[PDB]
Amino acid sequence: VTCVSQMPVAEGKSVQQTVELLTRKLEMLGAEKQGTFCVDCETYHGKLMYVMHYPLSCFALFENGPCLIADTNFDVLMVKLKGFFQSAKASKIETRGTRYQYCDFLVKVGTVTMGPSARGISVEVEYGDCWSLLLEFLQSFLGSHTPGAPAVFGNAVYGPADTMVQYMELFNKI
Amino acid sequence: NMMEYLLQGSVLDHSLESLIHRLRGLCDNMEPETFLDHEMVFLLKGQQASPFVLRARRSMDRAGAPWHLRYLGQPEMGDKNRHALVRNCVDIATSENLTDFLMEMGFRMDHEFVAKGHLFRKGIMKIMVYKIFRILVPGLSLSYLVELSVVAPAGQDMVSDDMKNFAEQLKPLVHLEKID
Amino acid sequence: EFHKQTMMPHPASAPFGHKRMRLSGPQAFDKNEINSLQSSEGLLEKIIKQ
Repeated sequence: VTCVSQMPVAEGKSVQQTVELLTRKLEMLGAEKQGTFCVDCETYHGKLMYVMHYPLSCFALFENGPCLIADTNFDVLMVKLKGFFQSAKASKIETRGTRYQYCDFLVKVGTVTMGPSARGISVEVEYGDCWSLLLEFLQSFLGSHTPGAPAVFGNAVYGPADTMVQYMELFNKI
Repeated sequence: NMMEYLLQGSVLDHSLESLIHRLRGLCDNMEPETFLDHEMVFLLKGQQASPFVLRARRSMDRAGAPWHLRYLGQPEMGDKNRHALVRNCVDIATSENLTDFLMEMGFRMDHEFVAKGHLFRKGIMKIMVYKIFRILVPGLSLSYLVELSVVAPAGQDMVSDDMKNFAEQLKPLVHLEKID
Repeated sequence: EFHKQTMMPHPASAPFGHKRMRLSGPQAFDKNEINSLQSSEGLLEKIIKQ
């Protein structure tokens, strides 16, 4: 299902140039423009906000994925706690970018938010672990990358928004 | 944002048949039904002596449907020449994950009394009825309390006149009332 | 068309919505399913049938 994302291991040049080279390699492999999305990020001292595919959000410091609410359904509750859990610190960096799909797959790269930020990538699959099959895709796409590190021996499971831990880890690495 | 309304009341036990029969054939297509809920009224406070609206009472019916709570507290002033009005909200959460996060966030309970009853599909509004039952986990005013529960944004708020007209129509054994 | 836009919702207690619409929470369905939540009718159906 929702495969775990991967940190931008490849970092040897300009982030813009890196994204350009990644898109060029994707086009050389052969794909189509599957639209563009965004990956929000706002922490509260913990709960990292975000929204993606569609009208639903997540924010959780450390919990078993309590998400079944949309953007407004959670924003209203957040604003209601103006003194209980209102910990809106400095705005966390958030990436975005387009999305492509070779076949039964999807790819999505990130960009910097303030400029000294990362350019991580995200990929998923259509099966339910299939961690071996998805690897060869990136192996043929780029060099040594995609460690994966899924939650093995658990069936969290299916990785619902579990990538947020690695996201916050990369965000703290600044 | 949204708003909240209420037409709280009560009625005797023997006098329910004619009441529910009258209330049924008003705007319902067909096949009236009912539902038994589950009481998980909680409380989220401990820092300002002002509790929140944590009445996480969700039905124990067929699974799949996600549990949720609505905001009902701190009746705000206003409503010039109108009925009861208070800012409300709604937020759905994953099955059993909501109570998990509530217990992880360090909150306490508020009540354990369940109030099952019937539902009735109104028109631009909505009505509900239930009777308090003092029972255990798996199984008491002794009177079916009814009200006109309806949620909507600011808009025009002309629905107050419609609610008053319905209350006028619902004259015999029920009326409207606010709460404070 | 009357039925699909009317059997009562009864999603959780009384949010007064649609079953499929209410089911958006439990699973973040793809844009395809989001579009398939609704559909067209009338001329298109008869044309496809003919």
